[PDB]
Amino acid sequence: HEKVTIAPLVLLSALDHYERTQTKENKRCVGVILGDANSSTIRVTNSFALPFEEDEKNSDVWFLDHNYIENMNEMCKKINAKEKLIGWYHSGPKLRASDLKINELFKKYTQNNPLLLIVDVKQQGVGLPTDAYVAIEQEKTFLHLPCTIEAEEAEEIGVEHLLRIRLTNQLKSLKGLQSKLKDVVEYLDKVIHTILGKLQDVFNLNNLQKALTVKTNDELMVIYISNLVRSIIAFDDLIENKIQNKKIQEQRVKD
Amino acid sequence: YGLGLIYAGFGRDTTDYLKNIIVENSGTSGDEDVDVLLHGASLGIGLAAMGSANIEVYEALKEVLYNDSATSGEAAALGMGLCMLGTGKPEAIHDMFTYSQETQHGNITRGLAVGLALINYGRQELADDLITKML
Amino acid sequence: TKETVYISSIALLKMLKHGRAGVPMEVMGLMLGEFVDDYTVNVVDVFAMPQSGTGVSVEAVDDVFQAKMMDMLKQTGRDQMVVGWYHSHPGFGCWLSSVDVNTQKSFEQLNSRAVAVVVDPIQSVKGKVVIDAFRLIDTGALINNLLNKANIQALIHGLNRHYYSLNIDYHKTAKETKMLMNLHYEEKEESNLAATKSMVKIAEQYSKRIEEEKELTEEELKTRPKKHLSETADETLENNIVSVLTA
Amino acid sequence: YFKLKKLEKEYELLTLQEDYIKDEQRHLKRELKRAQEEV
Repeated sequence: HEKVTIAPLVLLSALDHYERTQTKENKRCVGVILGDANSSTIRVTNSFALPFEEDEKNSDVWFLDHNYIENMNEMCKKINAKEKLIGWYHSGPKLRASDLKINELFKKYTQNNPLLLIVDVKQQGVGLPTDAYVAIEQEKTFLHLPCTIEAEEAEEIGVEHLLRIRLTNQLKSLKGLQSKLKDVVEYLDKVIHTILGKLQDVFNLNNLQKALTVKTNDELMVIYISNLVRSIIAFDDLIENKIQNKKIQEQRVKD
Repeated sequence: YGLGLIYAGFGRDTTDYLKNIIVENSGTSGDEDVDVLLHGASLGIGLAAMGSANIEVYEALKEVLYNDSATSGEAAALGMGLCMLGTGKPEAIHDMFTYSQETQHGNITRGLAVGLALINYGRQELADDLITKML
Repeated sequence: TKETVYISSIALLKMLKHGRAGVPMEVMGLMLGEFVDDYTVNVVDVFAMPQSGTGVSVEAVDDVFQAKMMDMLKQTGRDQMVVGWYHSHPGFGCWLSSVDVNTQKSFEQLNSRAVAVVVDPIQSVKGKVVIDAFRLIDTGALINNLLNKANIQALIHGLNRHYYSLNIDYHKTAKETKMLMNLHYEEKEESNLAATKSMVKIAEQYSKRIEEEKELTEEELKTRPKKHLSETADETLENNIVSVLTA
Repeated sequence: YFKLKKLEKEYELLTLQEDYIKDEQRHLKRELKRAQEEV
């Protein structure tokens, strides 16, 4: 499967980037992400800020340092050998048209289809707030890839060291439906395409499921009867514990 | 510091004497010897002015904060708490709480932390608000 | 006097990443931040220098590398100064040895308050991270430091430069803090995915757990240990509840 | 009525301890889980 694994170091470095560059008014801040992604599983292992300056009435005016990518990459090589160029990061909070022109810059210097990692920095999303995209041909267009945490056995203990189901799943689903609805109302305003095709399809495939849930219930009912037995087996071990206690208690009184 | 100890509870005078020291060394700060000189003057002034709102004393100690010295400021902060113990200013609470959150100096935060606990003395449910802020 | 080093989250994480990856060879780098008064050492950021197997020695600290990197740091608006160095030992604990001492000493002659930070990532799997912070005798504020007081005056007068440990605190930032907890909609997709596939396969999952249960009942008969028999039954019950819940 | 007040003092100590124990069992249990992992 196609997968991205992202270090906490990456995202906390991004957290630091946005304050440490004083980027304000929902402007773009840009850096390079590094790792190993010669394969189709992106492993993101390191990162760096890149000097970036934007104009306040043009975002297609940008200043980005080409020499820095090249020069800092050489320093990266001298330090560890795991820390190759695979992509870049931006502060989001959405995609831009101007994202392409920068993505086009990184394309020469990568050995895979350039990864744009959108790190949201406002921390007002749900779950892992970061969404990962890769530029391919459609013009050129960005496409979502699954983005998940990383682990190194020291690093995960250190993440915890610093800090020391059903309802959620369902809430997040309704949340989705609500968002799908918003988008549709907006489209309807615009009208008076891909989206529509998708909505129709979904519909076709609660209603269709209804009939089959009836079959599931008979199998679930066997499972509940199983539960009934299981409690009784456990109950047997609990009872034993009470007797052992009892013997001790009686002996204690006597002496 | 000690002069405040003896003379606590008769410090009508003792405040007026030490406050002159406080004005002097709000002014002078850069050598180690004056910082310590004022740290004791500030523990000592807070004892002398104990529990009686002398707003003149509140201002003299307050300039010590801005100089941003870990030695003098720890005393200074505690001193303001001792002085304004009882009902105190609405101002005093608010100014002091805020300045703790801004500070990058450790000794000062602790000093102002304890400083607000002191301002509260018999004020009952009316302090409940700052308690939440602090926690 | 009392010294308190705040090591930051993003520093911890760069130190630990690097040091685990270099194994069994040592990795060392420079700690970036600012010194404040005599009571606070902030480590804000950290970068790695080249690697060493020799225990870290004076010939080995790249004069070019630190200068070249800083000049680049400067243009990304990292402008705060070197406050010390951190170094790995995997295999040896969180300590000094004489080679580190000579390294350390040379740094301090440059600075005046520099800290040596040692991580052992073999003791960062003790389910805490063991980390230490050190400085040699260096005085000029440490003149109240190592019924007493004859001792330490004579201790700095008989010998300048002997190790001591320093205290550790971690100060961090709320956005860093929230990021650490949101590690654990992709989320929605995953939990649900397993739930679906569990339900497909349950016909078999049913059968194997009766067999385990059948065994458990039999064992307890012979037995007339207890903890083990209970735990086996507890796992079976837990799993059933989760399975009824799933549909 | 004066009596009642005397009985409230003894009651009040019990209510405060009783509520405190609940909070304690719950902290102890988390700490028990982590510490076992630490040993």
